Amino acid sequence: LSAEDKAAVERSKMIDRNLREDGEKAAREVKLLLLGAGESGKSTIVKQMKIVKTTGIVETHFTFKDLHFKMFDVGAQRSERKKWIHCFEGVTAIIFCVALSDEMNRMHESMKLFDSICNNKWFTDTSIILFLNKKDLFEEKIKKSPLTICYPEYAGSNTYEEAAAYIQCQFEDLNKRKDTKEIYTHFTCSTDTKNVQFVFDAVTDVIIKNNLKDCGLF
Amino acid sequence: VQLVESGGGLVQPGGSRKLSCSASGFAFSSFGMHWVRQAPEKGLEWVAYISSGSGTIYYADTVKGRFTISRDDPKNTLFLQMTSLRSEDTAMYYCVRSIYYYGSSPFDFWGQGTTLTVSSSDIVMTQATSSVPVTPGESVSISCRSSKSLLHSNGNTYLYWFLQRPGQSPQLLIYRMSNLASGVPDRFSGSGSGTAFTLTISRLEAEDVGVYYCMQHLEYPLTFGAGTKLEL
Amino acid sequence: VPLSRTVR
Amino acid sequence: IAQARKLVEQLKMEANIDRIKVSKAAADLMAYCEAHAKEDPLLTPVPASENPFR
Amino acid sequence: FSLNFDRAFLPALYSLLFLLGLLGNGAVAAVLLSRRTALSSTDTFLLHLAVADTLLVLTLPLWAVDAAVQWVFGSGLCKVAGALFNINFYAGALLLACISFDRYLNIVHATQLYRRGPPARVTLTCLAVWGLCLLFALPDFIFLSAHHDERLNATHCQYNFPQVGRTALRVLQLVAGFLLPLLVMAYCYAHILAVLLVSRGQRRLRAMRLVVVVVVAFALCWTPYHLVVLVDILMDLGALARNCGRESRVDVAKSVTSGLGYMHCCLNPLLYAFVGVKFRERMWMLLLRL
Amino acid sequence: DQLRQEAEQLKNQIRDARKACADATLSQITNNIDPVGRIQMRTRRTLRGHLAKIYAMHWGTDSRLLVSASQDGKLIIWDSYTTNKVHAIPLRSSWVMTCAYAPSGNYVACGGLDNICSIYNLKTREGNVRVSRELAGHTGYLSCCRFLDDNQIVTSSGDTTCALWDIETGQQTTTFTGHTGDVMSLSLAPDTRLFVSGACDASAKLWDVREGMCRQTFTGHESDINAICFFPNGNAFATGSDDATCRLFDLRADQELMTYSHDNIICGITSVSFSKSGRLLLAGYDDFNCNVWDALKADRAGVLAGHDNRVSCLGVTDDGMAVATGSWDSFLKIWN
Ligand SMILES: CC(C)CCC[C@@H](C)[C@H]1CC[C@H]2[C@@H]3CC=C4C[C@@H](O)CC[C@]4(C)[C@H]3CC[C@]12C
Repeated sequence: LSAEDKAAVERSKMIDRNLREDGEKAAREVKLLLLGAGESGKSTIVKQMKIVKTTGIVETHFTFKDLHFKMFDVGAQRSERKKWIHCFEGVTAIIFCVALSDEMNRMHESMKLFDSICNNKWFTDTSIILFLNKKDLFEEKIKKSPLTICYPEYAGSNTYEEAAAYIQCQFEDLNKRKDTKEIYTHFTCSTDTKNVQFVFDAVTDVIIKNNLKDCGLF
Repeated sequence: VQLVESGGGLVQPGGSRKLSCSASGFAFSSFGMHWVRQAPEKGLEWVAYISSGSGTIYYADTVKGRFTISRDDPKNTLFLQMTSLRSEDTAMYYCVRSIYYYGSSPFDFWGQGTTLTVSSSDIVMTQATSSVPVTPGESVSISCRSSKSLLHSNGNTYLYWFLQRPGQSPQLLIYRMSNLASGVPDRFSGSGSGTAFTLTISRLEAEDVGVYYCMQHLEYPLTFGAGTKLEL
Repeated sequence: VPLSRTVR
Repeated sequence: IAQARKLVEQLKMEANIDRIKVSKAAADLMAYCEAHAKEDPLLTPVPASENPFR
Repeated sequence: FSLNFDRAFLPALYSLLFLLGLLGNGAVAAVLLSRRTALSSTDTFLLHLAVADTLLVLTLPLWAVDAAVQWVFGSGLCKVAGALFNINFYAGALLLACISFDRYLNIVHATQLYRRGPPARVTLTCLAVWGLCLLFALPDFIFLSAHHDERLNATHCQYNFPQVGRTALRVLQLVAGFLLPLLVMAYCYAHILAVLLVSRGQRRLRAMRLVVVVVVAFALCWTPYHLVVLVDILMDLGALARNCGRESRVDVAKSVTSGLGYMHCCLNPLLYAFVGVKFRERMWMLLLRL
Repeated sequence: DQLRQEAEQLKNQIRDARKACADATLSQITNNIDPVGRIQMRTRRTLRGHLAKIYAMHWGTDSRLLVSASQDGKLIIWDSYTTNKVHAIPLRSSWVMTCAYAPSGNYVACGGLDNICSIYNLKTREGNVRVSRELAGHTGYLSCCRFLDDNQIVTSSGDTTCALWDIETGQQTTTFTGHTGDVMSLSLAPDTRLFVSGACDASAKLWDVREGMCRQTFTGHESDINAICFFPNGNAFATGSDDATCRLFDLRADQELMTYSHDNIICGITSVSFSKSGRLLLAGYDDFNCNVWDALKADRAGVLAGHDNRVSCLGVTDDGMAVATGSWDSFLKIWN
């Protein structure tokens, strides 16, 4: 039957147990894919985390309420997006950063990137957390210059609140699959832990929905 | 990589003792560990074996019941506890490592051994010749014979050739009857079939003298058989 | 449960 | 603009290959396929006696 | 009158229950077992429930044939069939309770179970439930045998032990197999409903509808038989004179209510498995292969 | 300007020169040979243990051990005869899309989105696998890496360049440039003298390892090429792309020879491999199954189904005894 092949089988079984333990440990982590247009506020969002050889991908580990979060930054890939996006099919959420104060129609490029990402055939059932950064500069710019320069199709005044709401809805309505996935929108604030709390709330809601889909209901 | 053992000395009959084997320089958790014993002016004799992760434990028939082998992984150490010591347990003990997967070479590294003195087996491997007068300019052939066909159904013949130099610990010369061990000169060669095996030395040097042993690894009793002596 | 008791 | 010169030089070097009639290459491929037909376990399955996989 | 109603009712209804239950709980078992890899806790519990339902409605024909005229199957077959039916019933009840508790854990304590979820609680819970089932069903083995209340034939499968033990066994069956599932399901699903109602979404409405349907269906379907068996077991004691016609009407009611219960058991997998999108997609993937 | 017209004229001359050699066609020559029978392959082994998509695999030279890389940051070495896990290397970066096995079996290589090729040494005195080298210098994701002689390795990346390294020193011995899009695969010649690289610009290039010079360029595809494989004779090769067509080219005639396509296939090809004799052509598609084509008749000889997701990696042993296929459902299957 086996003379010392039994010892090889025992080693294989020990390796199997180690693999199962490693997979179980890695399944208790939240993986968030961080995306943006031209590094618009990505560094500011990254700096809110609490805790050099490779320039292809960036890892960020942190912990909130004992829950472990991992963020991947792929802003320095510079290659075709469709050639490696399918690697991130299983991420819990996509954190999309957009600079409010935005000219070579940078906001239009951001909207195009958002539309491409949201409607991707890989990112169905994947939630998007939108971060509208740099609100104070947007306030100053809209007080100085009207938003009509970027948006001649606007039929509103130049107040900050209604313009911000308009930008929020024109970003949120680009999602064609309104039923399958939801978009959580937030305005970046100078408070230290408010952004992390919002991310935690969105991740908790996404986990609840995933468990609802997996536990037989819905 | 080194194995250092301790715990030897003089013991009264019927007593107890514990030998420790400390490992440094290699991943201890991935290696199965054997305890082997050599009587004064006698051949080697297998004693005990503990797997990796303490899965399976095997003992020799003559020591079953009174010996206990254990391992501690965080401290990288191996214990052999002997109780009710008798008069035939006076010997020198070796701590051997062996890792089993496809293409591995078990019994590669041997410890230094500790001398313990006490005051007051279905497969038998035979080496007919005891001593061979040899000059350091020719080729030698050492023959080993088995009572069972060492060849298995998977095509692997389990015979190991070890060399013990005078005053040192044995080292693995050949594993599975055909494969040369790491760091062994190419002048050594091995061959055989089923029940008759041969080890060939093309040209001896001052380092090729010593006692040669042929161990089996088909059935776990792991008998050794007295070696062949090469000197002069 | 499907015993259909023989009572009386 | 030197990239145009590099491309032109590369094309000029590439335009100096001793080509072979397609029929000859086809015949060579067929000959190689037919010569080693008996040594292909996938093309001609072997008996289970010496098949390593069961 | 009771015997005639039994002979008219039990055979055909039991054969229909036979075919429908085997169809449903074989389809569910085939879908879940083929892709046994990557099974969630609810899926494992559903597979065990399908197995239990299969065994229950497979042993039911053995008494569908009995209820017609007579019994020649022997004392040992009577013991085995009765004890295994009791095991299957208790397994169904306890597995519904376990499904409810697991859904409660997954929905309410989503984060804590995500980051601190035991890796082998499902198998332990299933083994404990099944062992408890054997424990409740052993008295049927050790006490019940074939009886001989033979004024004229009959003598099919009934017990041969005093009435006090019958009342104790009926009380135990009622208490466990109704109160434990009822209380566990009510608490767990009420908390699930509260958590869902606090939250905002789109599939939450489907979740509330499904939870309400499940609770209402189980409670309404298993209320009548347990209620009538409690009524009889408390009523024969000292509640009323126990006149002649009461036995006939209560036996007919017990028969029809047991039929309703078995209908609930065979309706179980349609309500639990076929409503989920994941199970339907898995079934479609398996069907495309064949 | 004054050189673009010259380049266009040179391209026209190339087209005319390669057209004059197309006297006949391989199909019209080989339609007088016996067709191969319906190829039925059975699954002998299923290798389980990966907990994520399997992105690459490679057979050993002894055709018994294979190495597989998964997106869960694991390299696993399987003894295919007994389905035993010989080694389980945990990678530093979980984003890996390639793997290789050294011809002598002493080393393995891995690479991915971190733009670094990690070389791991299997035979160690310490009893464990340790990362021997970490080659860096590519500015894009690694797509394919192939060992050459156990001391030099050829790599391809998404920066539209290929490289030939020196492992002891970790420096690029040679750099191959000339592709326009990202290079998606490469395959060494049987004698390891030349190799072919297919890029996302629907083009293949025949590089010579010495001098870092490009011999010939082959076009004809309509989409990005995802796979490539030399003919066993070494005078031809086959490419699969996203337009659901395989193309067999020959080096000497320096033009296309055959196209393998079907009306019912619209999904792209992820992997291509030949057989020991070169008569069969294995091609994995995105419709969850692989196809065995007659390389000389351009008709489907068989279909290998049994994977629940896109087939990502495919290999054939050196002796041609079995075919190993790996898909995104975290399962490898051996077919015989
Ligand atoms: C009186 C006779 C019938 C004994 C009763 C015991 C039978 C009905 C019970 C006892 C334990 C039960 C098993 C416990 C666990 C499992 C594993 C699951 O994956 C499939 C069902 C299966 C295999 C159950 C089938 C039914 C079972 C075998």
